[PDB]
Amino acid sequence: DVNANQDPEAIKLQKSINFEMSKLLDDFTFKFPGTTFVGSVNNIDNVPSSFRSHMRFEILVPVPSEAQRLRIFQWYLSS
Amino acid sequence: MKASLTFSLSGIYAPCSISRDIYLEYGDKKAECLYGTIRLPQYGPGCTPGKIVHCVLDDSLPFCSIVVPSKLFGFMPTQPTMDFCYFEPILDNVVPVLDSVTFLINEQLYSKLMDLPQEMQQIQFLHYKYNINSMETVVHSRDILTSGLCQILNCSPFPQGLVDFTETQLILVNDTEQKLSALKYANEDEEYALPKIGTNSALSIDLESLPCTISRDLLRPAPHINDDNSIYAFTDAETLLRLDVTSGSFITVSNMGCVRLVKLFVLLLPNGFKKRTIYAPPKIIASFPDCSVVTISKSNIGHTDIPIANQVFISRVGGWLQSQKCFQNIILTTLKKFFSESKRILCQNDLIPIAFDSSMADLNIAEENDESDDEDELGQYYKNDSLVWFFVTSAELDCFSKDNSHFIIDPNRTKLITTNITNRRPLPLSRSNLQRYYGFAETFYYDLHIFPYVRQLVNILETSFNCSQRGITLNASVLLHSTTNNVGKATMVRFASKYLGIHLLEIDCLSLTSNSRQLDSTSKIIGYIRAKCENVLPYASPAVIFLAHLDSILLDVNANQDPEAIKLQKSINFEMSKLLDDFTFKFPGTTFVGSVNNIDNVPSSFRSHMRFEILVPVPSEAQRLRIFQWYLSSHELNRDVQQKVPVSYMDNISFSSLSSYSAGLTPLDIKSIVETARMTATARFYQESKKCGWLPQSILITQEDLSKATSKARNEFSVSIGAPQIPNVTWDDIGGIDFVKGEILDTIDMPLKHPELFTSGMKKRSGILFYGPPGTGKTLMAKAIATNFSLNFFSVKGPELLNMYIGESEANVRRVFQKAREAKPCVIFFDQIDSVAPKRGNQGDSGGVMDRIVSQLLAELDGMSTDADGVFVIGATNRPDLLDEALLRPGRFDKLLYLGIPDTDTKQLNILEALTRKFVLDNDVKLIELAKLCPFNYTGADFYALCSDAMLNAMSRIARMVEKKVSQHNELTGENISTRRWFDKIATKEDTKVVVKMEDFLKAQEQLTPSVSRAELNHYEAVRANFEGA
Amino acid sequence: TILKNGAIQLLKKVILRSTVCKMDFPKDNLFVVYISDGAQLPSQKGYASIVKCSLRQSKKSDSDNKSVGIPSKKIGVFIKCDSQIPENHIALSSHLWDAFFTHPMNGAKIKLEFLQMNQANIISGRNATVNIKYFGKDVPTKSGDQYSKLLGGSLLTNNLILPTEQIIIEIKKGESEQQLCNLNEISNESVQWKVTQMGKEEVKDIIERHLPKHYHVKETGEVSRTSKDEDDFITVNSIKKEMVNYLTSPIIATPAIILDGKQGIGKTRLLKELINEVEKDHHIFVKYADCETLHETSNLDKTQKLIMEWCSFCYWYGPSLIVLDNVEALFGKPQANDGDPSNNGQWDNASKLLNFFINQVTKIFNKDNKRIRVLFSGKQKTQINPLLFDKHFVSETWSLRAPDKHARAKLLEYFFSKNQIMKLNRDLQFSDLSLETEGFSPLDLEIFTEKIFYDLQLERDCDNVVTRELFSKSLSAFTPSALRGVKLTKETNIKWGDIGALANAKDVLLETLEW
Ligand SMILES: Nc1ncnc2c1ncn2[C@@H]1O[C@H](COP(=O)(O)OP(=O)(O)OP(=O)(O)O)[C@@H](O)[C@H]1O
Ligand SMILES: Nc1ncnc2c1ncn2[C@@H]1O[C@H](COP(=O)(O)OP(=O)(O)OP(=O)(O)O)[C@@H](O)[C@H]1O
Ligand SMILES: Nc1ncnc2c1ncn2[C@@H]1O[C@H](COP(=O)(O)OP(=O)(O)OP(=O)(O)O)[C@@H](O)[C@H]1O
Ligand SMILES: [Mg+2]
Ligand SMILES: [Mg+2]
Ligand SMILES: [Mg+2]
Repeated sequence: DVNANQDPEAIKLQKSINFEMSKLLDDFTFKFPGTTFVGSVNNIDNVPSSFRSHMRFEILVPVPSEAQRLRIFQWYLSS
Repeated sequence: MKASLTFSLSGIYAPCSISRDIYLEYGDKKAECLYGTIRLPQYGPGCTPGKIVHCVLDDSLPFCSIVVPSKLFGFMPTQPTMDFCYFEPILDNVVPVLDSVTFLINEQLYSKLMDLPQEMQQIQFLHYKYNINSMETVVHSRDILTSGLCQILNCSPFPQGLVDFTETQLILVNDTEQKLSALKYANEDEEYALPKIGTNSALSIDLESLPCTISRDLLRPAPHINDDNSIYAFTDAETLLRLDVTSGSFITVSNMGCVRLVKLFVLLLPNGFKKRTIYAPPKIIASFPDCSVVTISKSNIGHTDIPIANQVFISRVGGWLQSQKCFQNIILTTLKKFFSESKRILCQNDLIPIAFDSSMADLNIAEENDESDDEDELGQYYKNDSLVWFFVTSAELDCFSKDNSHFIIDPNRTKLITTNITNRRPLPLSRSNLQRYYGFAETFYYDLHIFPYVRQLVNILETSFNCSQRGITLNASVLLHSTTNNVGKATMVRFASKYLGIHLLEIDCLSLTSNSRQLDSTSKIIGYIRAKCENVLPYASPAVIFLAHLDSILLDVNANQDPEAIKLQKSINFEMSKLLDDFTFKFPGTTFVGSVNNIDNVPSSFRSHMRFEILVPVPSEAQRLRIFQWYLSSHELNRDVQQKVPVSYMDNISFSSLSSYSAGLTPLDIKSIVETARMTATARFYQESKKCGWLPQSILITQEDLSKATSKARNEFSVSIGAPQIPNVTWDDIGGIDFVKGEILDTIDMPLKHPELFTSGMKKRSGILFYGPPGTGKTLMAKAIATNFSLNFFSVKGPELLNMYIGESEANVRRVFQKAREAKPCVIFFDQIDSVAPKRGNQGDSGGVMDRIVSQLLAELDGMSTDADGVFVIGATNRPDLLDEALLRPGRFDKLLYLGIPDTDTKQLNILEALTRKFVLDNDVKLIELAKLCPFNYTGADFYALCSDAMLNAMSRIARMVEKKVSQHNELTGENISTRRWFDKIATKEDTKVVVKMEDFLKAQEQLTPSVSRAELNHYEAVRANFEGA
Repeated sequence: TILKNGAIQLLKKVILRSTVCKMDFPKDNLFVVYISDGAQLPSQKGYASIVKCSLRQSKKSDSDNKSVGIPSKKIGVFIKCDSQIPENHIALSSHLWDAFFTHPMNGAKIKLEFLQMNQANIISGRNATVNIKYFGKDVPTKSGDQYSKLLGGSLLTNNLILPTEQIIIEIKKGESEQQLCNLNEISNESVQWKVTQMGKEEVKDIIERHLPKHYHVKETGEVSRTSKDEDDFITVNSIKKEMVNYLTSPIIATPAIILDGKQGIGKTRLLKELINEVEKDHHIFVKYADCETLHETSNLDKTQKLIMEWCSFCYWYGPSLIVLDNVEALFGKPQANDGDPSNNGQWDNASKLLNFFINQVTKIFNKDNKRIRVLFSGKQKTQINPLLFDKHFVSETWSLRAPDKHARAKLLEYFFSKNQIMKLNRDLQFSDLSLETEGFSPLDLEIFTEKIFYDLQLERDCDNVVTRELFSKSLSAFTPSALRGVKLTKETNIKWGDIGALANAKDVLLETLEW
């Protein structure tokens, strides 16, 4: 994300990649059919707006519930 | 269309004979009286605005020729007249009729007019006197009906048009001051066949620069294909007669051992140049340190000039441009182009001027071609922006060595050969305006009699110029500094340079490296400076090195810095200091003319050497007048646009009021205003042309437009300082606050309107604060002042100032006051002063910063050395007792205005009406009982809540009604739409217009509480008693 | 002057400027050029060429020797009169551009020459012959008669390349003037054609000429390129009208215009359509920058060369325009401060470029008003460097406010159409469909439409585009760009109802929150 307490040169060179990543996503999406960009993050709030908005689908992956951890157990104890 | 021209001594309104061909093929056959328009082409930067005329058929005129009265332009056809004009017969014969025309008349004719008995009889007398007819005769402006008798003072609707002599008002003005005696129809100042008898040898006469370029089409004679415009000279006809030859072949000009060959043509009649003087272009004038008077002689042998053009020697004159790497190529190409002409003549010691385009330095248009490669028409797109000279020394003599005075250069025999760089002085501005001649971006022509500061600079530079023959190293550095940007420092420097004729070096902040200067930036800077200078100084005498924006390069030591970073700063400082003095004694006459936008930050090690520091104030009232007079001038607006219709201002403008109304604006702002005015005028012109109405032949700036363009410029400035967009409250909403209203008027506006009685340094009591119970107008009054008074309005958002750290609050306060002080007519609105200025030194408080900040307030707000008191301060609080006394004093806050509850039915009705003003009230019932039924404990804000509640109820009624209507419609149909869809499919505007009936008021008034209890109100009453009761 | 052929004569040279106003005519002609109405045409036919643009050639022409110097090529042209095109401009139809191997840019100098001649007008004066030889990778052999029908049916001159189909026109009949020859005035019985393939050695020799391959970027053809992801624009707002009316005015106040906006609210597409419009009916040359793509901005000396090059080109061409998307990257004040000398805060590394650009532009604007103008755009007006407002560069301003109710209908209609498969049922309508979409903008709308397409395609178990009662559900899952970045909450699930005696308050709430 944009840094409010950092030297201007660092901020500018970071903005450079921030923009170019959007441009790269655009050009790859254009170039071939089927190309599916599936990124992952560990805290949505940190992603810049220039990328937070342009992205289509956001999926919240929760800590597994009761119904699920049972299956996970049944898996990891399988022969 | 181009028509042959000749003149006659007929009357001003006499019909203008036109040839049969034009009258038939273009003249309208249905018109009873045909009207056309004529343009006179004259020696200037543009064609004259068209003048309209009435024309009639005449078979005696040859092909495409016209005849007009010379008295229409204030002269007689005694001298050679012009031979053609541009003409167009008006399509549909459209002409406008002026409602009023203002005439100036002599005393005798005015006495005759009173003596004439009756109005209609006087009208007929004027009809006979000056051939003025109703709906038939067309009038113009700035014209003279007869020499020294009457003149057209003004014409309001249009510069020219028909007169409804039956009804058009004629504003006759007696010439009480005898100004009409100054009128003069190009008459001779007497004439003698032989003022001196047998003076064939020579004649002595003045030389002055030809004010503008010359176009071949305007020339009476028919010179050959080439080698004409370089040696032209123009004069009056009689001067030719004194030389015994009319437009003779060649003339010679000789003084101080310098003899040159020149060609003399006749100056064409309509131009208004001076008398008995030589007018020549810069090419010839540059050769001389010319005396105001100069002698000329016949030279018949010039017709027998000799082409000895072999191995000519050329030299680049010293100059700023000549030493630039990139320009050199285009300079070479344009010089070769100039010498490509077949028959140019030349003689030793001649300066040959060479113009070229500054921005084409990189546009190599094409390589040389075997055939069909030429520049003539290709160049028309671009016009030159820079000028240099070339100094010529010697040439071959060959078998024709018997004479070498004047010779031709032939491309078939001449080759390009050059020597090293020579040197020579420029041309002082006082003698020849080169920019004017070549249409360059003219440097502003200061007038030393008016502008103080420029005189100091020019005097210093001219002193250093004159000390050349004294021969001592007295040259001194000069530093310009200003309180604000865009005050024309570089312009005034260029003015001085051109005036004294001093070559100017313009180094600037287009440097190479300024960030991370550790990367050998010191070298990249100083080596660049030394290289740039060393290629010019040895060839300029005197010389000027001008360093624009020197402030941003010679930065001073920072309070907080890296211990080693500052070392580079020190190094650059010192080396700059060294190179400062090095040029002083390495060359004679060198002057260091630096510029800075704030002298406080210049390094003392560098500044201490400085011995002259001129502050350049923002132009006061007197100067702005001149600045306007300049930028509005013909030679400024008409330039650089190339619009097919010339431009000008309407004479009804007024410098004196305009200047006073544009206070505080810098020159750049002025030019912005002028440009915007030009835009709006052009838009008006093309809008009218789009319309079916009469089309003026010129576009006229109008003061009625400047009056609002200046306002827009001021709003732009107000946005610059970042002021908020306060809502558009009006001075009329304030209601029952008449006392406070007048109190405010007596201070905010009274010393601002008719600014003469208060025009003094007095303590004009710029302090005022409102105090009292909540919700009685304190913020609204401020909001009104913010836009109804045109004073810049600064908002102090409560405890905005307070800040994280120890000292940044003390920086914020000072920054606020500094920025406000930048724009003198400004206001400071301390909203809820409580949060910022609590009572100093109370026991029930901690941290102490609230004491420091209030102390700083007490300091900066009043302090000492205060001046330009226009900075008002308006404060507000719910309760003042928490303020410190030291604020409750004159000079800071003199009168505390208690905007109390109105307690008065007059005031109550006033506020109720002011609140209800702008929305419709049904008049079937009278509102006064609303005042009578409320107890006086109700408050200005709660009457607002009363009104809004009543409105909301009455409009909820309309909401229910429309709900019923939409439900009914849904029942009628298949219930296929909601209310939202109903509002886009269907509309019942008149039904939605809610009108409140006072029954709603009588409902609402039962439900709303007072905004304060008796407990609080008694408190504020006691507060007032303490502060006001005394 | 009489041409090398004694039956042909030269009249006069003239220079004009190109335009792309799309003057059209049937296939019979390839070299028609449209002069403007005015001074009568001294001749019906003529010759033409273009004065090639070039750099200063500094550093030995940028380390490229350019040893193969060529004086371009001379062409012959029909000339016809038109009333629409302005006086000083020349219209150059679609053909004869590829001959010059230059893209049909708006503005470029044409050398035009009027030709006179007596004898060769006579029909079937002599037999004509020419070879249409394949130059590069070529279509298989085809009859010469249909080539003549397609190529130079009325007029032509030898040495003409054509990259449109990789061919060369040649003839060496002998004792021939190697100059202009008319074809449509000659009967078919007095003309001959033939076709062959050009030798590889000669092909590579000719390739040494200045022949910039226009389709080096892959394309399906001269009429179709995949880049056109979006090929329409919707007149949602007046601003496009405003700028067209003001920018093209005969006289302007200040060189610059500033176009502010909001995240994805329209700027780039609006400017791209303003280009696509202004380039056509007003004969304005445009240079597009997109400063983001520009590298090494802070290298002041290097960037300054591009800064100069921009304005140099723009001045050499006719009335032009400069447009920068996302300016603040190239001329933006950092605005972040903790401690700094006031002068360096005024003048940091970035602003130097701004001052240079301003000075350089004003140098022209002050001596040719209509020549060069600039049009910035950036996230926010005030955010931009204060020099612009101080030096009085920008005079008038505009803001793309979020589109109003009445406007959104068109946008949604167009985006729905764009996918060409989504459509509403008879029972559903656009104008109501939009009203729920408050606070949106075109980015929001386009991603929302894609979201609807996905949710209808799989998640409804239907093939056809069922398109009601899922709209609200999908919207519920959506977050507009603006909201997307800040701390809003919708966590509370408690329904609109569940009221108690709180009616006496719920009324008020309705009367102050919803009404
Ligand atoms: N007093 C003035 N009279 C006329 N024109 C002026 C004046 N001051 C500035 N100008 C105009 O400003 C331009 C050159 O002066 P300019 O404002 O750049 O001065 P400067 O001293 O270099 O300013 P700064 O250092 O504040 O940028 C020209 O367009 C000139 O017409
Ligand atoms: N006498 C009045 N004339 C005009 N408007 C009034 C008057 N009294 C109240 N109002 C209206 O009611 C509100 C009162 O504004 P006011 O200027 O008193 O606010 P304030 O200074 O923030 O008040 P407070 O004393 O609560 O801090 C405004 O919306 C104003 O329009
Ligand atoms: N009025 C419109 N008509 C047609 N399509 C539009 C319109 N507005 C937006 N679009 C489409 O939606 C897209 C939204 O991106 P847009 O061009 O508005 O953003 P941008 O200016 O590039 O953004 P940023 O401000 O982040 O640099 C456009 O590229 C275009 O495809
Ligand atoms: Mg300056
Ligand atoms: Mg208040
Ligand atoms: Mg964009």
